[PDB]
Amino acid sequence: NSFVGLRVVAKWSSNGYFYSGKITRDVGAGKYKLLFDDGYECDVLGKDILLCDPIPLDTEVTALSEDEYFSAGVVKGHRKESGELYYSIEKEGQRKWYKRMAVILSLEQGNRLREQYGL
Amino acid sequence: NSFVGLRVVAKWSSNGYFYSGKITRDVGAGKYKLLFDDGYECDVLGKDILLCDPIPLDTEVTALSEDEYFSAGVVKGHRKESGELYYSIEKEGQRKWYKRMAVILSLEQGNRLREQYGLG
Ligand SMILES: CC(C)(C)NCCCNC(=O)c1cccc(I)c1
Repeated sequence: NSFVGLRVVAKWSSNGYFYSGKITRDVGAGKYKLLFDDGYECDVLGKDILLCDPIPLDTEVTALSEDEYFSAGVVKGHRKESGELYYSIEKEGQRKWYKRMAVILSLEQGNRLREQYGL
Repeated sequence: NSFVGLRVVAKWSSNGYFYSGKITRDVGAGKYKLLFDDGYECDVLGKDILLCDPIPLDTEVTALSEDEYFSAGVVKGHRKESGELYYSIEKEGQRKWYKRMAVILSLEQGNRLREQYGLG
């Protein structure tokens, strides 16, 4: 029906990763208003949005941690705890839990989901 | 005595909120290149930068959680675990742990620290 209200990962800047967010409006012209998990709002083109909630298992992602901006890993599990999604990210045979907000996609990583989940 | 490499919380303008980041370069004219914890890098005015690392105790902050964008609380503790900073945020007599990345400041909350920690 309508994509309003659905969670997504979307790239809002040219030099940008894909970040967890939520569609809030269909603003026409192939654009949607997005609400990122950090509270920032802006319009984003459909081609720059991946309709993923959660990011699928076996997906290569970037898991953010303090002083780590490019740590790549593979999603191997999801878990709901007190209404919050957690990702189990495998890196070098070891799995660690990350909150939804900390799991992002580089350009190359997002392009692998574009054909199946892009708008 | 330079500011490059120091962690900060810096305003975003579009919404007025201060986010956790790091000064990576002095670009002149009172501006600094800032790398936010999410990996986005841009120039920011010094008056919009708070030299807070960590955000001091008893500060009123906004603590992000899933589908929560305006939940306010008070910092009552800090904890380093595996080289990562965690904030203990009190709200309604209960405390919960948040990672550095999830603790932000609204414009009003950040203005309370401008006098003491701002780079204006
Ligand atoms: C407004 C700025 C430029 C700070 N971010 C916008 C895009 C990222 N939004 C997020 O959801 C997020 C996730 C983790 C950490 C941080 I900081 C932000």
